[PDB]
Amino acid sequence: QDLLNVKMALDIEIATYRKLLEGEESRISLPL
Amino acid sequence: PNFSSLNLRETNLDSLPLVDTHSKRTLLIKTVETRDGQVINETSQHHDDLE
Repeated sequence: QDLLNVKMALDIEIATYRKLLEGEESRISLPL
Repeated sequence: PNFSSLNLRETNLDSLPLVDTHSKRTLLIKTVETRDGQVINETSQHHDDLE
């Protein structure tokens, strides 16, 4: 359970790495 | 890509009214009023009509 608190923090960091990848490729993909 | 906002303009197709063909009809009514054969007036009415 105490290891799973750290694993769920890495799973929130993966759910955040998704939003960072989503944000950075959106800076690369661009207007008129 | 909502382009055609540029559209490298449209400084335009320019069917503008900058015409004189549209002709500059120089109706020169040279009214030579003579008395006895001597010119007394030349009323040269230039109607300078742009059609």
